[PDB]
Amino acid sequence: VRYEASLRQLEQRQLAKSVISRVQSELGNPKFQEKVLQQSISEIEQLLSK
Amino acid sequence: AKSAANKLDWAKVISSLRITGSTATQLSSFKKRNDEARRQLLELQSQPTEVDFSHY
Amino acid sequence: KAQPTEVSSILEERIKGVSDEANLNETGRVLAVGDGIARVFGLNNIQAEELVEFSSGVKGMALNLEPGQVGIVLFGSDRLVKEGELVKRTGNIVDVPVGPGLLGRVVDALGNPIDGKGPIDAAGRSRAQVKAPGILPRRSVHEPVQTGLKAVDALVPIGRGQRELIIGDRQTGKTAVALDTILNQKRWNNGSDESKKLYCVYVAVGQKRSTVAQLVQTLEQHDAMKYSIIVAATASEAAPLQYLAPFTAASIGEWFRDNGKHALIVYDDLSKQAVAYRQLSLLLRRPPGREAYPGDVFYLHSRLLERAAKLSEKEGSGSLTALPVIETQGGDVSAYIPTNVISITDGQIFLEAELFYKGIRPAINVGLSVSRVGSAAQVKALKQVAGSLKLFLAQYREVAAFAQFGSDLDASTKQTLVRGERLTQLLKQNQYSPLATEEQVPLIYAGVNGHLDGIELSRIGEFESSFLSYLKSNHNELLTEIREKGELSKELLASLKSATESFVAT
Amino acid sequence: QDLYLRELKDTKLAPSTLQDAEGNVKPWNPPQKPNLPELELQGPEALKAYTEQNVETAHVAKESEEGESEPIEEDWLVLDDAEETKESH
Amino acid sequence: STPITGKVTAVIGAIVDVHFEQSELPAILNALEIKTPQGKLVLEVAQHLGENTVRTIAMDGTEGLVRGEKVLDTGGPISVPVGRETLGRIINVIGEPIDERGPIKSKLRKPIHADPPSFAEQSTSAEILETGIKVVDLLAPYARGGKIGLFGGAGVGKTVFIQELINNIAKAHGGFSVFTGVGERTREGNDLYREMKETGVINLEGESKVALVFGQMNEPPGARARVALTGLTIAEYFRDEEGQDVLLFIDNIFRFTQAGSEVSALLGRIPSAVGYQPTLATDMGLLQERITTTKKGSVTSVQAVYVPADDLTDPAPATTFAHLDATTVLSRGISELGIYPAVDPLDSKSRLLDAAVVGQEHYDVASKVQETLQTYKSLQDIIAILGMDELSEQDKLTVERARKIQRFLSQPFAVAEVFTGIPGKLVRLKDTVASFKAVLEGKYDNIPEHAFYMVGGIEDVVAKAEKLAAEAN
Ligand SMILES: Nc1ncnc2c1ncn2[C@@H]1O[C@H](COP(=O)(O)OP(=O)(O)OP(=O)(O)O)[C@@H](O)[C@H]1O
Repeated sequence: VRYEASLRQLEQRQLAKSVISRVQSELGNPKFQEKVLQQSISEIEQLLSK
Repeated sequence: AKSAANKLDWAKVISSLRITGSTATQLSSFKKRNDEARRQLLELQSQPTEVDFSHY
Repeated sequence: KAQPTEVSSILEERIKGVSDEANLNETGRVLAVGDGIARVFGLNNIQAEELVEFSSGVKGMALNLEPGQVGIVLFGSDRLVKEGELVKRTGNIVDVPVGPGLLGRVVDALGNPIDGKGPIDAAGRSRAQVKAPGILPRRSVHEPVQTGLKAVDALVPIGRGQRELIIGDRQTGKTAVALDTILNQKRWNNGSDESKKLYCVYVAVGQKRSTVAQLVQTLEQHDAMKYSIIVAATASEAAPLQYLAPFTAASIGEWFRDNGKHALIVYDDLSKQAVAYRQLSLLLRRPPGREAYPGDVFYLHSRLLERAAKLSEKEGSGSLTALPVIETQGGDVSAYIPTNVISITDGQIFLEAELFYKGIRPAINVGLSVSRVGSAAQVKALKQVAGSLKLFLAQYREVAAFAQFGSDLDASTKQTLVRGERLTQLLKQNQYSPLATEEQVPLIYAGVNGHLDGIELSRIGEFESSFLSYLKSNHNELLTEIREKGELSKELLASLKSATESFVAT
Repeated sequence: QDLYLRELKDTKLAPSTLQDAEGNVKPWNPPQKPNLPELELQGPEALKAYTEQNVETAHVAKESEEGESEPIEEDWLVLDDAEETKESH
Repeated sequence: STPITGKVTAVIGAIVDVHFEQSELPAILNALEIKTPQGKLVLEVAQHLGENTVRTIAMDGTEGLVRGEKVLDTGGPISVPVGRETLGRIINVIGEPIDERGPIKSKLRKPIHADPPSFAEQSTSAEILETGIKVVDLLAPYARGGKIGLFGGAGVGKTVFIQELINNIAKAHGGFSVFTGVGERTREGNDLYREMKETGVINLEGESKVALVFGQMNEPPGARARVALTGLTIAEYFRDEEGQDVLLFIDNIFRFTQAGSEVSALLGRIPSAVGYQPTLATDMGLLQERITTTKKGSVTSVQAVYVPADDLTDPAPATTFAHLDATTVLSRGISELGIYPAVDPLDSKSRLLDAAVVGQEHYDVASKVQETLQTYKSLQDIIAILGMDELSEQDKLTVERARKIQRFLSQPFAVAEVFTGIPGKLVRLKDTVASFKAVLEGKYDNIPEHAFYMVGGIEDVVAKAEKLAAEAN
């Protein structure tokens, strides 16, 4: 049981450095451009709602 | 029902007052004290001697 | 595998759902961060002691409000909170997760678990600054907290709802009393009745990381972690965490108090909480008092320890019992801090350094350690067979400095001197072996009535385990009688005297 | 929210060739299958004792015996030494 | 590239106020440079006064600063070169070597205000670090990744003791040493460097086994309040990267507490009780809790203590003593009997002299040793008064055994081979426990007292017994 919990911790830290890899994957995109549209429509959704 | 054995042993203790210089008789009661005090902690110490297949 | 990523993606939906309703009637710029505290412009609708969140994850409590700006204390190192960032306000007075799901976990002061066993199954949030229960839903204490130590339940008994102080010195065996009490509650935490179970919340403030690590390892060796709650505020982390963490743990205790169950809490040690409080009040220009603890440091330990008593039947007969620990300086009982914890708690267990220097562990000084509402809530059996024992140790303490002259004396002082030395050597105890009251009664009973007087002084330590195994093998029914009845009648007393004089005879 | 959507799609799919299809790993230069299920699978029997503790040794106890069926040449000695004790008694 | 350039607006002693232009501000504890004709002048941002204006403490001399000079930013905290190239190189708190052996070609540059390790990684059973000196590993064993208070003034072989620790950790566990003199006297700084060359722990041509960080006394107090952190980061890179058990030596932690006092009294914070800074517990914890044991490796710290005015309720020893796992006293009355080392046995007590950690046999042997030397000390007056005729056979054997033990505590040093010429004996623990156990039994009472002085183990005890038997006949 102890070793199972240790293997789960190793899986989580591998996916943590994979999250770092996903940050590196995301930050090169023109989602930097395309996502301003997402904020635009989202502010339309928020501020109209009151 | 061990108290009858031990009661008669202390009866023989207050009767072995009459023979001073007991070599190993009280040491024989010491050996029965040894393993009888060992067996009760042995039976209380254990788990149900099985792998809990439901939870564990 | 990806199962925590599934759970975290559900939490992403919550974060994205929260982003669809995020309009923070609050945000203000951080004017200046200095002295480990931040000044914030804006936030024109904030509350006193409202939790806020800076733009780097460090939370904060807004403890003062001024016309113009609001002063927010930090909850960590100020390395993260930068000038000119963004201050959303959360919306809450400072709360922590309470409920039964924390049993087994190790959290710090804000309910963030740091064991590595997933999120807290939290049955609710509760304020840190709860008003103490007033004088009407209180009952005077009438139930024992069997600590399992010999000398504690002999001399200074603890009631459910009786705030008792463990005061002592550095490396003199202070933590071991609370740890042995938590390990003694295994007698009932394995059991079935709720009103005899006793949950332990150990609140380490100001201590090292590795000490709390070893203490969690100890409470998982002897299996206490099905009922333990560790609130750790280790000395690496910054000062308002240590100012907060015993209060949040007192909220954890009040959750068990209002819901009928009984629970023990251990503060360890509040002489570092007052260190953290004098740090937070000497960085806000508030002027110091006697020995530079700020003038309200009585009020701090007041509003902490007063959230622990015995609720009566009107609220559900729950309870909360506190053991704060105070590190003095060289056997002192008259600095400004240990004369404020004493003037709150219902008594002291003064663990004097000189007796531990002679190895008598635990080193309770009997003539100083006293309890005020302990006597009305002891187990009935010990109160029957130790009503002489406090007065007898007072008698032996009277002739302590009188026998140092080496002068030949009468017979009565020699009799009391031999019986007093046998009782002093008798109350020793190894680590992690609490003795239940069903076994504390016969050992003290052999001590009181002169049966030990033929034994040499060195054999007493093995006399303890020998007489215990003699009663475990043969007179098991007497131990069950003391367990069930909790009281020695005349027949029980005569049978116990026979069972003593039997094993005393050899 | 396409922010959340594209983030979670890359979050799901970028290790999905490490979990769903076992085309072991593209960014990690050491191989992944000889780390946990090949080396570290015998890990707990490389971390605990092998072939006695994990195989658990269902072992036969040593059958301890009686006084080897010899009354005479020692019961007479016990009887005469008991005479000597009762002399000293 | 994109510099964050501002102007120095105020120089107050060791306090420096730096204005930055808007929307650019680095947070607290970030390194700032000022270029001088003499070199570079480092600042560490400690307080934000608002107004896009920060307030720093100096790290070198602040003479001659025209207000209005450009202030260059480096974003992160004070960077230090780490790793293999740092060995044998005297690095100050800035990160530059001062031994004039050229620049250090290190591979990374690390911050020093890092996080301490999280609670899930703290090692949950403190084992015993086999140091190598006998009396250490017998009586007051050093906690593996724990903290050790080494008392006593200079001139009792303290530097000899600490070089002996260097050699024995180099042999037994293979770990490296990081020495750090916070507030170190400059002259004895150079004398320590020369002696660490000549004892072989610094090889200027081969592979030295130590990194020196000497924060000198003539630096402003902001330096000395980070020199220990520099030595700590050089320890942490050897711990969590290459996976070893590294010895971090700090002398002298009271001067670090003085550095804390004067930094947080120059900043205008109100002083506490006795006069130490009110951030005492936290700014001791940020040095203590980064010295611990993770599942990768460990850093064990030997740090001295200057007890102020011979008093132990003063909060600086009363705060250090809430962290120290084991003390070690180098007294006067033990080197006065010509004993190397001078580890006094009755005083150096450990929190890890306990049977649940060191085992039952070790604890039994050490307890009988402590009671033996205790009875010896309690007899030493009436030994001179009454003589050896008032001793019964219960007592005269204890006097003989305790003289045997007291001579037996001394050890030939791995560094006193140019002092005394006797080559050093690295004694293992499993030799040490058995040797003291056999002397506590009485199996070598016929052996004379003179054959127990400066001996490694029980085998060299037997060898010296035979050699002095041969020289006597
Ligand atoms: N009954 C006992 N048996 C064995 N050792 C004991 C016992 N009681 C105390 N000790 C010893 O006391 C030492 C310190 O225990 P404890 O932590 O209670 O002291 P303390 O003053 O609370 O230390 P701190 O204040 O740093 O927590 C431990 O090393 C432990 O070995």
